Amino acid sequence: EGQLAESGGDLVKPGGSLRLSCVASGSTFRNSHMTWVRQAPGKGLQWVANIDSGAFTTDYVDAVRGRFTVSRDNARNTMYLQMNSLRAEDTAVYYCATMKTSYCIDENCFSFQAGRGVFDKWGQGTLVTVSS
Amino acid sequence: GVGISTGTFNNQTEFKFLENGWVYITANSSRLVHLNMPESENYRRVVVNNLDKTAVNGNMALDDTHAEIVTPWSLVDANAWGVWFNPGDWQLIVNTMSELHLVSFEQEIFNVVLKTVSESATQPPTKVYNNDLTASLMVALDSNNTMPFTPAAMRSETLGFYPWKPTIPTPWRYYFQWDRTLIPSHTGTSGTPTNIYHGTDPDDVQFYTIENSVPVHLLRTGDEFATGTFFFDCKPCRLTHTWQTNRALGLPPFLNSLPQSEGGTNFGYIGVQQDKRRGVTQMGNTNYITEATIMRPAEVGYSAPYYSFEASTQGPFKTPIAAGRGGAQTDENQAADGDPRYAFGRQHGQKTTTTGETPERFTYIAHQDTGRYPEGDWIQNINFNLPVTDDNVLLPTDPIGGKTGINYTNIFNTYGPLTALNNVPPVYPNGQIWDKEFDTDLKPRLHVNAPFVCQNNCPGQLFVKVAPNLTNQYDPDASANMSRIVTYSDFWWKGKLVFKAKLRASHTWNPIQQMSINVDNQFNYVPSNIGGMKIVYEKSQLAPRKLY
Amino acid sequence: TIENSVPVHLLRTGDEFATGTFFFDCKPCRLTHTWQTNRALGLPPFLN
Amino acid sequence: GFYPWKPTIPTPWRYYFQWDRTLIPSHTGTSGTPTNIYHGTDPDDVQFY
Repeated sequence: EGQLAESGGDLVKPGGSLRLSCVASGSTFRNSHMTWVRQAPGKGLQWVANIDSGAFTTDYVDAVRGRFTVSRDNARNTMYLQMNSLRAEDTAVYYCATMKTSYCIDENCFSFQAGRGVFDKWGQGTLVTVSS
Repeated sequence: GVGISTGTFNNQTEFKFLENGWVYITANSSRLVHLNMPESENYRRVVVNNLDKTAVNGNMALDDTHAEIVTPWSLVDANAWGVWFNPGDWQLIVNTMSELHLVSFEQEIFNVVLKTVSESATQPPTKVYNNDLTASLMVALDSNNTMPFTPAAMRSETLGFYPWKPTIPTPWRYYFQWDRTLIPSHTGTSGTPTNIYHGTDPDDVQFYTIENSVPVHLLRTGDEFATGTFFFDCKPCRLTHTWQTNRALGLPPFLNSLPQSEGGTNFGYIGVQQDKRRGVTQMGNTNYITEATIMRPAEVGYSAPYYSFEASTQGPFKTPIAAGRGGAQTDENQAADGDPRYAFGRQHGQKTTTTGETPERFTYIAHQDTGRYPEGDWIQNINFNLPVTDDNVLLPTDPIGGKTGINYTNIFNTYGPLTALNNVPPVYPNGQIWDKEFDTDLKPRLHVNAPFVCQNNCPGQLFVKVAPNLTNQYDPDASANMSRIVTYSDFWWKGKLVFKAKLRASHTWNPIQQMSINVDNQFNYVPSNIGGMKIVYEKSQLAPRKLY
Repeated sequence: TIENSVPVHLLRTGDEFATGTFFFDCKPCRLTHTWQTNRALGLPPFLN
Repeated sequence: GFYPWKPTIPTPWRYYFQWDRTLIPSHTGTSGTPTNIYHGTDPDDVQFY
């Protein structure tokens, strides 16, 4: 089965800008809610952002509000995270993941309902650091 | 046999002139239909879910969730105007005819070719197309209408409109029942509304198969097929539009002061003060007689909620409306609910040399002024004190339910015993010709998609399928997909559709609107230097007829 | 009043009354139900 | 006339001619002028008898 692949993570000067990429393989990317999560070394998993299948809405955490910008391109079958105004706190490993939009009720899944809060698949990840 | 043809190509349109101003219109269509073998011989029950799109709050209008049986058969659908008439024939029909009767329809398949693709294992790949003089094409005609009716015009999947371009059929599928609930929300609505696919109700399950319900003919390269002639019973259509609204019904008020000089601003005056006038009104407590209050025989058109979505067992669906918007002719940007919008591809009108997935779209602004202008509507109190005070009038500028962007017109309905309206006008080329009447106990007055609705029955859908061409290693106890020789078919489909029309008479002094090729639209009706062709849309009810 | 509109028959212990066959002119009744809503009419969308 | 003994007259004949007219409703106290315009005659509906 197809998997995601992150790229663009690296040490960069504080206060600069960068752009992380997440290539998607498989036909489900156009149909999937995409999310970015970040994990500081030995710290707890931290949600970064989510964007729906049709780019209708975008959500972020306050820690990245007005600083990060999530976008997607179905023609390129890829997601991007523009990390402008980099700050020391951005040093972490960033993953792109799929949010499960449908959860089946019966164990054999003869009935489905919408939901949020579970990530179905995870990418490889890329390391970002903020220092001179 | 193998070298003897089983039919003749024919795409001519004939106008046989009868007595008493009637014309027998014979539209012959002929196409080269190309059909690949199906993806899998097994019927599938597929649940399409777009719960990702709908989960976004406020996006409920984009629901595509459903369940459908997908079949190995392909549908040959010719229920579209563009399949039968070129722009010139339509011009003649609309400019000269006043009414159009659907008479008969027959179709046939001939010159069946079955071919097999053999791909070599040579390091540079190569493939050769051999013939198969024994393979068969399965043709099923559902003359008893035992199968769900699926008009392809609604998806722009009918045969092509160009006699010289080969066309393809559409894979056949039909809805399988399902239970689905979607509670609407809006942007900023907290939490996740109830958005659920409930499965299937056993009492409604219906799994149709062509093999069990229809006789299937096997056509080898030397065989032919003909459905025979079916005869319609649909009501006659009118190629004339009505302009008289309620304000233009009856005897106008006598003018006591006629104008004395030419000029746009030199108006005439009725003279008698509005409360001293004569006539009849349905206002039993008001002395005013005005063009807005005077009694009229009945109501032309009706008001209905626009962009109203109603939910049921299967989920939400837009409430249809039988008339277009008001004033859209003056400003196309105001074209809205009620004006059908057709999207189509390179087979059905779009420039054949266009690149990209974007389709060609147009909104049909019907000529008939049966629509409404909700911004000019209003309600006022029974007391009828004029000028009306704020508290005694509800306006389109008034919020309903606390919403600033929704007003009473969005939920207003005036369909009543006095309502009168017209049938949907034909849409060329992509409009549907005929449709099947519902099997309900009480049947709808009109269909929003076809000008001809089928009282008893009308021609059974025609299905084609490449018969399986097995390899020696076949083992039916294997769960894997059947091993089939790559096979495809090319066959000629010919149909004859017979209408009857009346030739229009000039009732008035002035000339009437007509369709004409002009410098602005000249190149839409001729090919480009690289063979590109397009079929732009044309209006069908140019001539006006008096309503009353 | 019944006494002023209908002929009243008097039946003793040994008499009998018969109406005569009446014939109906009603529409047929369906012993089947329809499941399709507006969401299930027509050709579904092709699944690519 | 409804009276046999009284002479009557015929009504002069006139018939409606197509016209386009927009009139946004308002109430006593609506600021400014609501749109109240005579738009002319659509050529598609002219019928001179």
